[PDB]
Amino acid sequence: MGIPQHQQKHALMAIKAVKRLKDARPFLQPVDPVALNIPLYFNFIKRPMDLQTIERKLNANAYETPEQITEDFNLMVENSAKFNGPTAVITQMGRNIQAAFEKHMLNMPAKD
Ligand SMILES: Cc1ccc(-c2nnc(C)c(NCc3ccc(C)o3)n2)cc1
Ligand SMILES: [K+]
Repeated sequence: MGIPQHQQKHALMAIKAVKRLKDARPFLQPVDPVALNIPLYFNFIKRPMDLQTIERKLNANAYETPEQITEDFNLMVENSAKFNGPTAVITQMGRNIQAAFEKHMLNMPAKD
C-alpha cells in the first residue's frame, strides 16, 4: 500500500525541511476562504492543496508514486497562481518552496 518505506521516509524528510522555510508559511495549512474574506476562492480553485494535507496523505500511505507528491505540490502553487496572479508574493513563495522540494526529490531512492 503506497510507495515503499524508504521512498516515504525521503519524502517526509523533504516535506519537513520545506515546512521550515519561511516561504512555506502561506502553505502550511489549508486556505480558509471565510476567515480571510475571499469568498471567490472555492469557485476559482476546484482542488485546494496544502503542505499539511500532503504530509498527512504521506503518513496515511495515500501516495503510490513520488510523482503524485510532486503533482500535489505543483497544484498547491498553480492554485495561488490562479487566484492571486502569477506574480503575487504568495505565488512566488509557492514557486520557491516547489523548487526546494523538487531539488530534495531529485535524490529520491528508487523502488527497486
Ligand atoms: C486577500 C488574500 C488573498 C489570497 C490569499 C491566499 N492565497 N493563497 C494562499 C495559499 C494563501 N494562504 C494563507 C496564508 C497566507 C499567508 C499566511 C501566513 O497564510 N492565502 C490571502 C489573502
Ligand atoms: K492579487
